[PDB]
Amino acid sequence: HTPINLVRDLPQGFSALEPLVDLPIGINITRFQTLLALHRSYLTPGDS
Amino acid sequence: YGFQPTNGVGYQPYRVVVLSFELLHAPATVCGPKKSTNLVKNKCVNFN
Repeated sequence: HTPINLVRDLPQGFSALEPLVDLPIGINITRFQTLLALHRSYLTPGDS
Repeated sequence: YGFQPTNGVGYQPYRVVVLSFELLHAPATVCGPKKSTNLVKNKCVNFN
C-alpha cells in the first residue's frame, strides 16, 4: 500500500509486494471477478 | 439402543472418535506437535 498523487494511470516506479497470506484452499480456479461498493449519502433516498 | 447403566460391558455405550487422515498432494494443514530442545550458542552443535 502506498500513497499516490495521480488520477490517470499507474505511477512509474518500482516497489515490491510482500506476501500477506498463504491459504491452503487447494481448489482449481479458472476465473475471477472484482467487487465494487456503492456509496450513498444522507441526501440520497435509500432505494436502488 | 437401550443403554442402561446396569448393563454389562458390551452393552455399555462407548464414545468412539476416528481420526481419518486424508493424504493428498495439497498443502498439509494438520501436522504433529513440536518436540524441541533448548538453544545453545557458541558451540559446535548439530542443529535442526
